[PDB]
Order: sequence, then structure tokens, then C-alpha cells
Amino acid sequence: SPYGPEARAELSSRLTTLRNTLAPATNDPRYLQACGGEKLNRFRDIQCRRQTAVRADLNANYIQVGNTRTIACQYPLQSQLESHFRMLAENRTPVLAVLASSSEIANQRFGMPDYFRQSGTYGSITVESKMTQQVGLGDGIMADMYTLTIREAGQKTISVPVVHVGNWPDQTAVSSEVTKALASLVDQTAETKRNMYESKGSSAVADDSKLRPVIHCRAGVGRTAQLIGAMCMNDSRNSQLSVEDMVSQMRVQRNGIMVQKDEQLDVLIKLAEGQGRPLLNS
Ligand SMILES: [NH3+]OCc1ccc(-c2cccc(C(F)(F)P(=O)(O)O)c2)cc1
Repeated sequence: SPYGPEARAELSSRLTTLRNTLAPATNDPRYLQACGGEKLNRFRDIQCRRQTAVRADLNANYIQVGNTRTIACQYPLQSQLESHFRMLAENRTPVLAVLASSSEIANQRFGMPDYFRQSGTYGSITVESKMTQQVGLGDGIMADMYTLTIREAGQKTISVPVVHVGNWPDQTAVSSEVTKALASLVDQTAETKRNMYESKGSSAVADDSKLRPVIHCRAGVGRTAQLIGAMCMNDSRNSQLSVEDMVSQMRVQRNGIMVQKDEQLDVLIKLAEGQGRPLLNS
């Protein structure tokens, strides 16, 4: 079988080699480096590919999987929130998908600020959060939606739709069905917001660094990578892109941990199989 244990074993062999070779060395020229005392990386071993970095002071990467353009990042540190909101505003972000659980955010030991469910002030930026609809994705998994209105004196005010999956636990894979429902919700939300900008003649529409969905979980490598993979498979432009390609693109463009659990890779495989998409490059 193209999806049998042999093919799966080969896929894993290739991806493990790639993970091991992309592991960051100290002062690795492939990875963004902290400057001046301030912590950059939420986790020492989860680093940000230099070439695709979004801002010098964020652990955040531009990611293009086939034709699908997104930003993947870590959950921003408290000290990074002003820069994070500037990135969001500048990108005219059409959807911010947060996959870190409510339990994770509430646990102050993890230092995950509650930045999208509450209003706040971060340097010169003020942020207003409003709750909108709640959508069930299946298997009890829930998406809570918000809008974040980002203001700064002398800047255009920008509002960002948020899709928060609050009950996808760390180091797990939600089912292929839940994943497909989630990808559809996130793409639909982005599409609506992107259409508003287009209807207003925004110049962001012509700029491939902009209007990217922004996706983060805690580290930005497990749950984030499962969602990005699913989104890529929902994009009609990506015919024939293999699972090897998709995962190898996420890893070279962010870090080697992208798709963190075997069960996450298994959901990508099952979605591929459903479409008759190849696992391996010939
Ligand atoms: N230190 O070894 C590598 C390493 C270190 C930390 C993590 C990690 C830490 C927190 C959460 C997660 C994660 F749950 F996989 P996410 O889905 O948020 O990316 C992963 C994953 C890999």
C-alpha cells in the first residue's frame, strides 16, 4: 500500500534525519539569536529559522507549504506583546488561530499571557477584546472567537479575528475530522476578513508578506503544524504536494520539531490518504 507500514516507515526515516540535522547548535547561523539580555525563545530547543523570521525580537516564521502562506509562532512572551501586536496589525492579519489550551494559559507557571481574551495596554498600543461566536468542531472540541482591535496614536486602527481552540491538549492530535473542521473554520474566517480588505482596496492584498493567517499554540511546533498541514491540504492549488514535502517545508522554514508527535503526523497521513495524496517523493 502507498499508505502501508513500509511507506510510513520510509516517511518517518526521512523526516527524522531532517529533524536531527536541523537541531540548533549554539550560535547557529541558521537560527535567530537573542540580543542584549532579553529572552527570545520560550523554549531553548525551539528556535526560529533566521531566513524566514518575521521580526528580530519574535520567535515567529513566515511559512509557505506549497502555495499556502501563513505565519507560525510561539505563544508570545509577556515582554514581546507590543511587538507581537505590531506584527498582527502590520500583516492586516485575517485570522489569528490560537491552539494553546485555556488550562495552559491560566497556569501562571507557563508565562502565557492572556492577551486576546482581555483588553490591555502594551507600551503605546492599546488592545480591545470582544467575544463573538462559539463553534463546535466535533468530539467536544470548541472554538471560541474574538475580535482584537489594535490602536496606536498615529497608526491605522486594525481589528483581528481570533479563533481560539481552548481544549486541544499539548502533545496530542485531535482527530482528522476535527482537524478538517478546524482548517475550514480558520480558512473561512480568514477569507471573510481578507474580502473586507479587498473591498476597501487595501494594498496589503498585493503583498505576499501580508494577509497571512497567524497560528500559534504554546511552542508553535505541534498543534500549529497539524493545523497548517491541514490548511495546506484544503488549498486547491496544492495538488500533488506530498506529506514529505509539506513536513520538510515546515521544518526548513521554522525548525526541525514541526509536527511534534507521531499521532499528529498520523492525522496528516490519514487526510492525505483521503485525498489520494502521496506520502513520499519519488
Ligand atoms: N527540548 O526538546 C524539544 C522540545 C521542547 C519543548 C517542546 C514543547 C513545549 C511546549 C509545548 C509543545 C507542544 F505542545 F508540542 P505545541 O503543540 O505547543 O508546539 C512542545 C517540544 C520540543
